[PDB]
Amino acid sequence: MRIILLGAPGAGKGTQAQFIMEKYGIPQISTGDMLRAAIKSGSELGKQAKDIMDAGKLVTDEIIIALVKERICQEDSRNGFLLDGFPRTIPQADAMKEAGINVDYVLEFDVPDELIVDRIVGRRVHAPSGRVYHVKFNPPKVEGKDDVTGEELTTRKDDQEETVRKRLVEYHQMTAPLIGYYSKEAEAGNTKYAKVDGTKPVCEVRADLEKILG
Ligand SMILES: Nc1ncnc2c1ncn2[C@@H]1O[C@H](COP(=O)(O)OP(=O)(O)OP(=O)(O)OP(=O)(O)OP(=O)(O)OC[C@H]2O[C@@H](n3cnc4c(N)ncnc43)[C@H](O)[C@@H]2O)[C@@H](O)[C@H]1O
Repeated sequence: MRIILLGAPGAGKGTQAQFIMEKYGIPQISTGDMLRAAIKSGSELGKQAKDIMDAGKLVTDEIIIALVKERICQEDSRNGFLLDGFPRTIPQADAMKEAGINVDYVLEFDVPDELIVDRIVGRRVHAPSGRVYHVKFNPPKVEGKDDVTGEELTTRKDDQEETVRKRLVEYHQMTAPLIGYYSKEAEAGNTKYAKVDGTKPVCEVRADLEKILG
């Protein structure tokens, strides 16, 4: 089963990627998690990426496509995979299309800009695992601490409100057209599309996607 998650930064894609991984047993390919992993390893990728991400900009299509190609051409990607953060631009999409890769489901998380900025102030991560929490809407069971390890949570560096606002501008210019892109793909029979209300609580969003995938 091959799935793509679309939606503005903060819409809760990664939050629901976790659940979809652990309930249908397909790997999460997160471009954001891979970039943040590269910084932590201190690789060449990590060094090129850090400044771009800090500035709330998109990393070049070439680097991203190479990165995602590598991680697909690993093992256990025969049963399926879940893309989260990719594609992010039309060229990223067309590259996948031209390489002959089709997806079964394209899932869109609609959430307006207002909420997005209010959300991200409450976002907390367990940096080793990439587990994501919201202090109000999806809180850790112990304030400030990862549920699994008890390790202190941090805020992401690119989560200051200036940087967030840039990510949304980029999203509306570069990424939003992908909605049209995959609607049309769905219309031609090449995939299934579905929208959801991501403003809903995290259990109600979980529910709609059970209701959608089966
Ligand atoms: N493909 C690419 N091409 C070029 N560059 C790339 C790239 N991919 C990555 N990059 C680079 O690096 C950065 C992008 O970062 P990236 O890692 O791709 O995104 P996030 O930063 O992972 O943003 P999503 O945009 O992934 O947010 P989310 O939808 O997953 O929702 P989340 O569950 O976290 O939720 C938000 C907060 O949501 C709270 N919350 C979740 N659900 C609910 C709910 N249902 N109700 C209320 N609150 C909720 C969450 O718990 C948490 O508090 C890129 O911008 C660029 O810098």
